[PDB]
Amino acid sequence: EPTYCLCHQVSYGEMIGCDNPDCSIEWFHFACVGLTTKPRGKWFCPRCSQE
Amino acid sequence: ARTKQTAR
Ligand SMILES: [Zn+2]
Ligand SMILES: [Zn+2]
Repeated sequence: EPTYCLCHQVSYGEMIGCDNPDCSIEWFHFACVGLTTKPRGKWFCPRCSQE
Repeated sequence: ARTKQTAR
C-alpha cells in the first residue's frame, strides 16, 4: 500500500535507498534512477543530489 | 549502496 520513488508507486523489483537520512523519498525503483545493478558505496538520489 | 528485493 505504501508508495515510494519519484514515480510514487508501490514497491516492486529491486529498490535502492538514498543515503541522505533527511531524504523525502528514501527508496527508489532501480530503473527510475537509471540503474540495472547496484552502485558501490554510498548513493544519493537525484532530488538530494541537485540544488 | 543499500538495496532490497521487493518481498512477495
Ligand atoms: Zn519509481
Ligand atoms: Zn534522497
